[PDB]
Amino acid sequence: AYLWHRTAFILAYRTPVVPEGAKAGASFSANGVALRWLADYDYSQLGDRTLLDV
Amino acid sequence: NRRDLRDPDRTVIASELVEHSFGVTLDKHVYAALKFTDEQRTLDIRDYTKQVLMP
Repeated sequence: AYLWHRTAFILAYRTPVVPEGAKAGASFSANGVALRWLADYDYSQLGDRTLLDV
Repeated sequence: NRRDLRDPDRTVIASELVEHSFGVTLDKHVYAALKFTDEQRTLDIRDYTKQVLMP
């Protein structure tokens, strides 16, 4: 069990900025944390790639 | 040309007209390239325009 005051622990979150060169991705939420979704097509590997990060 | 007057040799020398030319070619490709990581674009660039594009 853990009994802690509000000031004991601190979290910080930053949603990465979708760059200009990437096709405009969406933005999701994980328990109030804004996640950046980004999709890019690999012509060389003939496949789609997706990344959801924070 | 030129010949004497009342000259028994009455031949005329024909002149010639020659045109010329010169060629202009596209030969060069000037460019400026930059690359920025996602962290560098998120936490490091404040104003993209005056900090990246104008230089």
